[PDB]
Amino acid sequence: IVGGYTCGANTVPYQVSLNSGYHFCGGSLINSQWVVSAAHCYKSGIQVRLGEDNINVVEGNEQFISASKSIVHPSYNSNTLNNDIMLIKLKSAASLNSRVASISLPTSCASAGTQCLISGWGNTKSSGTSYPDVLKCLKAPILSDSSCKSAYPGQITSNMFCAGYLEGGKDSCQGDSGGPVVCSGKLQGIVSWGSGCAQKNKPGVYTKVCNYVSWIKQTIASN
Ligand SMILES: COc1cc(C)c(S(=O)(=O)N[C@@H](CC(=O)O)C(=O)N[C@H](Cc2ccc(C(=N)N)cc2)C(=O)N2CCCCC2)c(C)c1C
Ligand SMILES: [Ca+2]
Repeated sequence: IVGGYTCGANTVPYQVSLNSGYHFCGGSLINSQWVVSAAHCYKSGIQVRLGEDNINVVEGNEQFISASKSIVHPSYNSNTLNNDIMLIKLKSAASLNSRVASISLPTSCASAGTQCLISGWGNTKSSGTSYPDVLKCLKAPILSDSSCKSAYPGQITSNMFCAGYLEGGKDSCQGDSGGPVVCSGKLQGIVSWGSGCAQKNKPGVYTKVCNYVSWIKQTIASN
């Protein structure tokens, strides 16, 4: 997260860290046994880490649970990043408490102008590299489809939305992939892609979760 602030230990209870020997992506806990992330975060041998703040220190509120199954959206296109969403099932159910809680799926799509909370352990520099060990947060509004399409000519599909600042300086970044974008207490987006990080006129592009609620519900119900 570039231009954000330190969330604070366990203030974002639904945030998960996907670990394969190291943190490679973020994700959101939607229920005791399912995690939603970006399809571009797909990898084998994923261990889901919950209750994390400092990912390099055991602080006492963590739950490390291996994934039993990963399901990448049936129409995921790795070249256009369209349908960049994936579901991960845990081998065992997480113990839900105040520090490890699930985020609700939306019943409707958030409109432009809505303020959202984005979080992750990704790079904090727009030029250069510096990964934080503790969770970073960023408040950012959803941009209109027009400004989004104008910033990214011919790349925005109906399954994507822009959020951030056209001025640049604040944005999600490498390592935040798969992370949550919460608006009105619901999971509305998934950190997907962008032209670099925090670049002027190049806001973050997020997977529009409200379009996948049916697929998510159906999948969970049969797996
Ligand atoms: C389809 O292939 C693509 C697509 C894009 C748009 C890019 S990019 O412009 O460099 N943008 C990168 C930026 C970067 O890697 O630093 C990106 O979107 N990366 C995301 C991570 C990310 C997400 C959001 C933001 C942001 N809000 N600005 C920045 C970075 C990523 O890891 N993947 C996996 C690899 C494929 C691209 C997406 C690249 C290199 C490839 C190969
Ligand atoms: Ca830790």
